[PDB]
Parts: sequence; C-alpha cells; structure tokens
Amino acid sequence: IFMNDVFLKRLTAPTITSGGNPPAFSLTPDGKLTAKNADISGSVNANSGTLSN
Amino acid sequence: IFMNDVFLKRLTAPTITSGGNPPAFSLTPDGKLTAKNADISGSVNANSGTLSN
Amino acid sequence: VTIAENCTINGTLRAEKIVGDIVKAASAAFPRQRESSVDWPSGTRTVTVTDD
Repeated sequence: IFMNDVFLKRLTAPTITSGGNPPAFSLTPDGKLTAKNADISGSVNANSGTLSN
Repeated sequence: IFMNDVFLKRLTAPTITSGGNPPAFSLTPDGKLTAKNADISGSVNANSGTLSN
Repeated sequence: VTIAENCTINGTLRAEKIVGDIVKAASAAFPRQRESSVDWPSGTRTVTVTDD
C-alpha cells in the first residue's frame, strides 16, 4: 500500500523504517532503535551506555 | 488519509510525528529522534553524549 | 558507563571510588615509650595496601 501523508490514532507496527540503503532511522521487533542523532528534552534512563565522548 | 487504530507488518515512512506544534516525539528524514524521555532496558551505544546531569 | 575517550564534567564530580592515577597516602607515628620525663620511639607500624 502506497500512500501520501496519513493521520492516525494508534499504530501497531513491529518494523518501522525511514527508507533507504542504511535507513536514517529504524525500529525493529527486537527492540532496537537505530538513528543518527537523539535529542531528548528530559531523562535517558538506560541500563548501560557506551559513548566515545 | 485519516485512519483509526490500524495494525501493520512493516512501515516505510521517512517522517513520523506525534502531531502538534511542539510534537512530543518525532523522527525526521535525517535520522534525528526528538523525545521527552527515553527508557531503554539495554545499551545506548552513541558516538557522543551531552547530558546536564 | 564505558567511555572510550575524553569525558569532561563542567560541574562537580561526586565519585565514591577513584581508580585513576591519583596518589594514595597513609601516615603514622611510631609508638612512644616513656619514663619519668623523657620518651623515645619504640614500636611497630603495619601498613597494608590492597591489590584493588
């Protein structure tokens, strides 16, 4: 199904992709969030972290 | 296209918004993830970080 | 947290244990044995360093 912009109430999708060779952002059923940058206005509560700087 | 609760298998959308001026969360075609809080049960593997506290 | 490169805190760092290249230091005075009005050092001091 190919569509233009769409407005929704609640979506239930296991795989979400930005489209592309190496998608800019992706979400997979194994809980993975892949992105290029993450701007969060509040708190990031994580069990582990691995940052270069 | 306006839809109610819709179930899905795989989505390919380059722009996802929670709707609203000041959108609560958003994923843009450049990979930017904007949110208010992020709870992760595993690892945040980032190339850099900038946290106030 | 595992940081593979520089980490820069611009405020106050409150850490319990530091395992960096800081100095550790301990110090004591020998026990003094005395009679009448004069004392002299005589005794043992034991310094333990843990391999942590």
